Amino acid sequence: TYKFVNMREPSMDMKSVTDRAAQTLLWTELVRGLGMTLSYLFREPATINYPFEKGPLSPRFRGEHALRRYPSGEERCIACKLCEAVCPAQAITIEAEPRADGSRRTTRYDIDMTKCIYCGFCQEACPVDAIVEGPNFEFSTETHEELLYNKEKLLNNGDKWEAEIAANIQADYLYR
Amino acid sequence: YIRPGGVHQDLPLGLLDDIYEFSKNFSFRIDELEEMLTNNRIWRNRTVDIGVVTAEDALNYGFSGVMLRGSGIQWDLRKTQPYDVYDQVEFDVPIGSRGDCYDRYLCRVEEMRQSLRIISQCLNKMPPGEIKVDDAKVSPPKRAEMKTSMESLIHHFKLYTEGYQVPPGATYTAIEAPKGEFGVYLVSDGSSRPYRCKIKAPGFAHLAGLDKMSKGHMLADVVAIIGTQDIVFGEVDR
Amino acid sequence: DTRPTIRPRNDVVHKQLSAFGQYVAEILPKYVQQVQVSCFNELEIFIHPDGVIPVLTFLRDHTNAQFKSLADLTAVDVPTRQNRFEIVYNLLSLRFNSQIRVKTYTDELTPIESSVTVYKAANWYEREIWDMFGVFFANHPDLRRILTGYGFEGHPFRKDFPLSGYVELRYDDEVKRVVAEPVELAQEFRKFDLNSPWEAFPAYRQPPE
Amino acid sequence: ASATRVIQLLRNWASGRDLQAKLQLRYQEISKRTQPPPKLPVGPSHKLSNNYYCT
Amino acid sequence: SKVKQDMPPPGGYGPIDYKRNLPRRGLSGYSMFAVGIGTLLFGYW
Amino acid sequence: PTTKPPTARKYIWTNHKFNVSGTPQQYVPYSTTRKKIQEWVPPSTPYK
Amino acid sequence: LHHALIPHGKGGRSSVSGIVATVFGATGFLGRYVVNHLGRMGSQVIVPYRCEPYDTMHLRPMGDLGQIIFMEWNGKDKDSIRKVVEHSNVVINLVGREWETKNFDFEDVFVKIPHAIAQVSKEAGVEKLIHISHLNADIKSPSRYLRSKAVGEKEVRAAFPEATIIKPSDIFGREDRFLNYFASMRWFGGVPLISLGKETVKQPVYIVDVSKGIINAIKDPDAKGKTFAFVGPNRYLLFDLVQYIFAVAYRPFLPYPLPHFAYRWVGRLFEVSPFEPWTTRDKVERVHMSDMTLPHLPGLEDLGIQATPLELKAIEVLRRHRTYRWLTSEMEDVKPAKTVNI
Amino acid sequence: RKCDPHIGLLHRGTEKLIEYKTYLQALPYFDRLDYVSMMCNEQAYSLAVEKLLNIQPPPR
Amino acid sequence: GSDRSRFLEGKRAVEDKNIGPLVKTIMTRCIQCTRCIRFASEIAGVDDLGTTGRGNDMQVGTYIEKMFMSELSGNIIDICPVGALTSKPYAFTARPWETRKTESIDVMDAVGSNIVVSTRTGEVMRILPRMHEDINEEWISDKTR
Amino acid sequence: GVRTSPTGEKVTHTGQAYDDGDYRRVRFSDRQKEVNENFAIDLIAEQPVSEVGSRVISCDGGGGALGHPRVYINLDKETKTGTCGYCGLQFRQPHH
Amino acid sequence: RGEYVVAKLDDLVNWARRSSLWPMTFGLACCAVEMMHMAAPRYDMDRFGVVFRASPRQSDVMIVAGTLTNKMAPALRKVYDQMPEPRYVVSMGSCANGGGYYHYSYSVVRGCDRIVPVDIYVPGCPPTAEALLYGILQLQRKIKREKRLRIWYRR
Amino acid sequence: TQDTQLIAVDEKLDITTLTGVPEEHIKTRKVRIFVPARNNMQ
Amino acid sequence: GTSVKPIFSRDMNEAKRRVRELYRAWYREVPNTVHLFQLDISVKQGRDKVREMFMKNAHVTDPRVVDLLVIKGKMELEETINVWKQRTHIMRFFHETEAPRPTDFLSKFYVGHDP
Ligand SMILES: NC(=O)C1=CN([C@@H]2O[C@H](COP(=O)(O)OP(=O)(O)OC[C@H]3O[C@@H](n4cnc5c(N)ncnc54)[C@H](OP(=O)(O)O)[C@@H]3O)[C@@H](O)[C@H]2O)C=CC1
Ligand code: SF4
Ligand code: SF4
Ligand code: SF4
Ligand code: SF4
Ligand code: SF4
Ligand SMILES: [K+]
Ligand SMILES: [Zn+2]
Repeated sequence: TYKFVNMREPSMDMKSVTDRAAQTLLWTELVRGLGMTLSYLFREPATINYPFEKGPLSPRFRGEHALRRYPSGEERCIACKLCEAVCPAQAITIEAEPRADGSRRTTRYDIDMTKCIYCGFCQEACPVDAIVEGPNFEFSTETHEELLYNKEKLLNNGDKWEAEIAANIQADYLYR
Repeated sequence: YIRPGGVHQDLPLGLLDDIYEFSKNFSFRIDELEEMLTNNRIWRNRTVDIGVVTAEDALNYGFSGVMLRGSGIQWDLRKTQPYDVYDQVEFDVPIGSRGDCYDRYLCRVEEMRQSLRIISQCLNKMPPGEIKVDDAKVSPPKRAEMKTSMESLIHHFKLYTEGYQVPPGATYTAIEAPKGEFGVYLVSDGSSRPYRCKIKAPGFAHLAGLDKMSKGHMLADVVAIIGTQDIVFGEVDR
Repeated sequence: DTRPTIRPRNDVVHKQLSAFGQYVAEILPKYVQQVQVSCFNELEIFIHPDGVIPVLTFLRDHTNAQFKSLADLTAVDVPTRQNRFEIVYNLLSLRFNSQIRVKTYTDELTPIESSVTVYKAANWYEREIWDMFGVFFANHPDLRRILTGYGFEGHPFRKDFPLSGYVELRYDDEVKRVVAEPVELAQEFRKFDLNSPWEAFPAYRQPPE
Repeated sequence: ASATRVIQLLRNWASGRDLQAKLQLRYQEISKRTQPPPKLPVGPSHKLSNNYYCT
Repeated sequence: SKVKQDMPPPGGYGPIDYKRNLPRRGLSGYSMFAVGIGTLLFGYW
Repeated sequence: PTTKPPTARKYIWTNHKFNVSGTPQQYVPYSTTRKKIQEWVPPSTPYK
Repeated sequence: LHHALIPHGKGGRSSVSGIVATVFGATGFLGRYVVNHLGRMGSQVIVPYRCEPYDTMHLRPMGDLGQIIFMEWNGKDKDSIRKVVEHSNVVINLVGREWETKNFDFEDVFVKIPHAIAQVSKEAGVEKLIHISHLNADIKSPSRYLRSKAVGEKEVRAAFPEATIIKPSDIFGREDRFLNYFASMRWFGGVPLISLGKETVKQPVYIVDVSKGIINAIKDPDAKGKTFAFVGPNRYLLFDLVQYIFAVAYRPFLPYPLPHFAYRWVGRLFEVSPFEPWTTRDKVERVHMSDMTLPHLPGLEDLGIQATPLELKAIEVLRRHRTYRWLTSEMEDVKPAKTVNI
Repeated sequence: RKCDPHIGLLHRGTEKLIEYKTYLQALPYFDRLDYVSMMCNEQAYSLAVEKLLNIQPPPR
Repeated sequence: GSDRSRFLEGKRAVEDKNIGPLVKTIMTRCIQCTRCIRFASEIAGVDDLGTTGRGNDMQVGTYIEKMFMSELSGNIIDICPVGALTSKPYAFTARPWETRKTESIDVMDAVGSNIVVSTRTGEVMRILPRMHEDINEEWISDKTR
Repeated sequence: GVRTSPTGEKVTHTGQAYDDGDYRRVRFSDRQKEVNENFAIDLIAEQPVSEVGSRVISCDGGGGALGHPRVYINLDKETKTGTCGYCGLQFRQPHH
Repeated sequence: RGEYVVAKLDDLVNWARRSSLWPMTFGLACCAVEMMHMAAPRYDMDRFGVVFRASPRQSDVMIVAGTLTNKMAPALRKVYDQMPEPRYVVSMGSCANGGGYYHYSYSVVRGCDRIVPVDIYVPGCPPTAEALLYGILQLQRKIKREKRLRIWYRR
Repeated sequence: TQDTQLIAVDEKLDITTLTGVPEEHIKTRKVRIFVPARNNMQ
Repeated sequence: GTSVKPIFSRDMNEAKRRVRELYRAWYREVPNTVHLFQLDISVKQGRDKVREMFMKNAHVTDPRVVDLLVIKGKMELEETINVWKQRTHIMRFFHETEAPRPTDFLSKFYVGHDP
């Protein structure tokens, strides 16, 4: 099924030629273009008053990363290195070691936020929902080094955006 | 989102309603765009009879997508070689006549309108079921099962660390991309990584022909004959 | 259906492709060495390098082939072979609604007759093949680098060319000009050997030597 | 921030169509952002018997 | 309970138009010229 | 949050901090792991 | 060496050089180059600054991430100097000013500030302090710049014994205020050479040569306590040197002879400007004064470096000053001027 | 007279970088080839990988 | 193997055993392949690893608490197909897909056993035995490992 | 809690703290050394040891799908307690 | 007081600077598409005084949006050196920041920093058009805290 | 069996000058040809 | 096995012939190239750098190979003639910014484990 987009032949009767001539001299399609720009002038602009009116997002939004912890308080990451193994840009570096108490966690968990592609593959691979991408997207910085997060900064994010990340996965865990 | 074996996760509840709401008024917005340019004397003079290519010239130069459609060649992978469920949706391909910039721009606008019918059919015929192939060795298991059963955990572990080994072979698939015939010549070797992923660029052959279409036209028309080219510069350069 | 996950297989297309494969093989036995139809109904024609031009011309012009569109022209670098490069042609026939694959072989120092005469689309594809891999093509109009930066050394897509390259770039203030230096990665690319030591597909079990 | 009828008549006439029917701004017809939890289905192979992977 | 996923309404979504809706407005060719000439005649007088 | 406040846990901060970039409260990346090679400590005994 | 200071790599940006420099006043002519040379080898340079952070932006893209650290310091504050030099291996002094600011005269910035830097560095426990002073440093020269420099280097020597002292003759480079200063004198009618500049003898030294000289001094183990003197290979008479500048710049030459006392007056007239002064009386004395040869002090060559003649790197500075009529002229069109025996 | 379009000003080594990654890891690359055709690019790659795997996605 | 499980029951758990400061013993993961038992009684010569009890409750270990100590003790880590027996010194410090394996020759003893030194990020985690069929067969000494 | 170093710097839970003679410290001057205070090593200790009258238990960290994968701990050795590897919660048979 | 007079005068200049930033679009990759959405009426970059203007002789800030390929690296430096220089550089996306996805390629420089000095860094892949608006807002704050006149008065 | 202006090219293939490798990485590097041993864990 | 079809040259004699005028085409425009690109370096060090690059590729004793560098040098000449390479690309041949790597064994032993 195809349609011929431009195969219209104008009529040669005395009426049609005059209308085309009237269109030519008395610019009409130009007025129609003008007339519609006036229509948009009186309409309702769609601009949102940033930062007083932030844009609409979804619970699945991928932003700044953070390591969450169990309700008890102990971290969720058990250093399985799934997130590091599946990271498409190799932005994850992990070093683990037996903790003093037994059950062992990472001693180094660095995310290179200038090498990250924010694909979210880390939060899917994680079998304990430890590493997640938080809702924040306003962590722009003045220096390149401030982007290169390590375990401490990421753990701080987990203790800062927990009130929001907990609700997001609460609304989205059933889909996954 | 689109991944081998289906999609990542199902649609959030209430998304189809918003898609219907947006598509309802998009016909008007298309008329808003095309009314100020299609009949506009300035617009046609800036595009009509500019960048005209022939039929056999377009075929030989590797042109695909709109460029064949815009110059009489009735070709569209969505109809000739239907992939996915494109054999069930009905739509009209806007074959062009003159082949210049103006005809192709009209084909683009008509292809915009035709997608709405395809959107309408997809919204009204969306079936129930899963969103990934029910096979853990290719698509990762559900998170509920990964925390419950042995096999799901092992498959999730191996799939996100090593991946799914694919049979050793070479293939060349192509789809009617919104610019052309985007395709990949994927060569495997039986491992969990590709051996060679050549990426067919619809704009590569398109940009290769820019010299042919620019022959004789004034320099100020060079922007017009790359505008109808639709060369996104992450595909040609890859 | 009993195969809700397995991709359905078409035998009619397999028979039509196989019949055409024998047809092309008999037409030009001078270059066609072997021909095969893959499991997912795709035809590959293995020609001798000298037959690059004659075979393509036949597929382009014959009334029963009419393959009149070079989809892409690429090569696969396989160092373990005597002719490491393996030039691959992909053609599409609009009249007959089919695609064909024509593949040759070439070592490092051997020129291939440029297909610019038959398919003018090959012109830019030829430059990429030379730039990425180093395969020179004779009779090419404007054979030169297309993708790599000016004065680039080596051919990147070669398997023996390191991924990070040999040279990085930096703005040096002493000369007030962007300069080139030997590469020094802040973090080395952690290579991952993730090939399971257990056989995957018994169908492709290469017989022992 | 739905405007006065005087503007609506002028805005409609200037464009040549009824714009109040289909508008570019979503007021309330959008789906609520707090939706009830879903119940995803299962794949065809989610069977307790006669579901051997070799087949 | 039963399966619950995003689905179209039971009767399906309403129609979604796609064709061109360019209207025809303004007087015919002769009328535009007549009022243009008539203004000149009054202006001349 | 007035109608539905989020669940409360100990580790959650009690005072939100804005972008601390620029101000002398930034985040300075640093190694979170200890040393690897222990240098041999020479004997302070005057030997002989 | 500390466990974290052992050199590593191949001298590139990511290579660990092993020197923690503290280049003072790096937001300037030599400060730009010395940071760059330290930046290439991968040295954590603690650059203190008192100017606007924007004026230090050009310094940022010269080292790997985390290498170049910017700190705020004030000249008349021991605490600021201590803060910047507390963790350092080498401290480089480059504070200087060709004019006397309202809050800072030649005494303040060439003796007082170097005194505080040297004294605090010894208390901190740094290894090497590289202090820079003019080659023409003298206690009796009327130009307070040379007079202050001579007092400062003696004082720095007292406070820091094993402090290498550099005595460059006159740097020339992209922004040198030496070749640019003479080239900029076209606006003021003709060039008013003092006594036609037939007696002043100068030995300009390339800026890059000085920069690599400082870096070689850092790595050299014998630089402890020495007092180097950096001079160019050739030695030029003032009139012929200005001839080479204007010939390379292809500008008209008007050798105006002007009495010394009158020149001191016009230097006073240009001194009144609150902004960056075009020239001061002390500047007039300096260009009038010659560069005495000091063979006893070790030269530039002793720091494993070869000097670069001005006639080799002349178009670098004066290509900008050329108009469109001479913006594309070659390098060898103008031959070197008269070379008085060195 | 002639139009020589010098390209390569954004020659990111995508085709070489794909080799070193897994099939799932190479998925985001196709979203970053054409900045505007996102699902269309992934659809082509998904079809290619599914065709080699002899596996079809569910109707939904 | 299949791609799912149809086992809607409660799994079993087995108390851990201690056999020395060298061998990680998580006996819940064991599959009772008796590879460790066979190795101890054949290649090591000491008979302290065995199987106690019958049925699904059968557990492989040493009954009375006793360290399995021999110059070839660490080899039971390699033969064990699961993570039931692993190495305490290296325990959960790296992952197999991220280490680079470099062949070398052990120098601790005069046998000159061939080993595969695994290095990641310029560090040494594991010394795995290689195969030579003449010098060290498929084993190394504990002092080597 | 957090222990300060003799040089006057907070020590992270991993035990990281720069030496007095370490040059890589100037970064922290005029900035702050990011360290978390909720030391997970400590906080897990305050969790009471649950007592259940069964030889084995099943721990999933609570929340079902929101917790760690379900594991079964063998609370047979009366000498000590059984702790889940993923989360660290302890369990103990009350005098068996 | 002289310090007070220089204080108000500096604020007047800094207000005139931050209230008129004219980006010189270096649209390179998919990071540029999201930036145009900032120019789209949803966020309306123009409303903040910041409006897109070509001809780097008539622009104040660079917005590096996309990967920086080694072949074009001289072009980035040249168009940076030609700006009348109260000037700042905004890096959009992981690729422009430090290489991002193509950090390990043979022909992508690991960050736009190695060519030009970089002001505020905008992380993302791509950073959403709202995130860039926050970035430009951060530069306005940075311009607000400029003491150019105070430093001159205390030189 | 191919008359294509065939000439005697006895000398060994020396494509090194074309691969673009710098001088350092072409002599001082000692490559190793080996069949990798099985991961003893597996 | 010992015989393979050539690129352009049938033996070393004509291959050497194609090198000579390539060197000719490289000698003539060096002052023109220096003028065109505002080279800081004088003409003289331009000419021998062409000579030195031609000199380092001397051990080649294969007609097919010599053709490959001959055509590759032609593109390099083409890139330089029609201002396709800028100053930075030209200055790339003069390795200026990088420090001289010493060649004596003693210095290498002092700096690192480089063989
Ligand atoms: N021919 C020559 O000029 C020679 C010069 N030298 C010495 O080299 C040094 C640097 O010269 P050059 O780079 O050309 O000089 P510039 O004037 O170009 O730069 C001087 C540097 O010192 C800083 N500075 C100066 N005075 C003060 C002060 N009172 N408080 C804080 N910082 C201050 C400047 O900061 P800011 O930029 O903010 O003003 C800037 O960083 C000087 O000691 C000079 O005497 C040695 C031999 C020859
Ligand atoms: S989202 Fe970022 S950190 Fe996570 S896997 Fe993707 S690239 Fe890696
Ligand atoms: S995937 Fe989760 S549990 Fe595994 S290492 Fe990463 S953060 Fe830790
Ligand atoms: S070798 Fe391992 S799996 Fe086998 S019986 Fe011994 S402990 Fe169990
Ligand atoms: S990796 Fe193997 S041994 Fe370890 S838990 Fe998984 S199945 Fe058990
Ligand atoms: S950071 Fe991401 S979005 Fe931006 S240019 Fe790179 S790949 Fe594209
Ligand atoms: K094991
Ligand atoms: Zn638990």
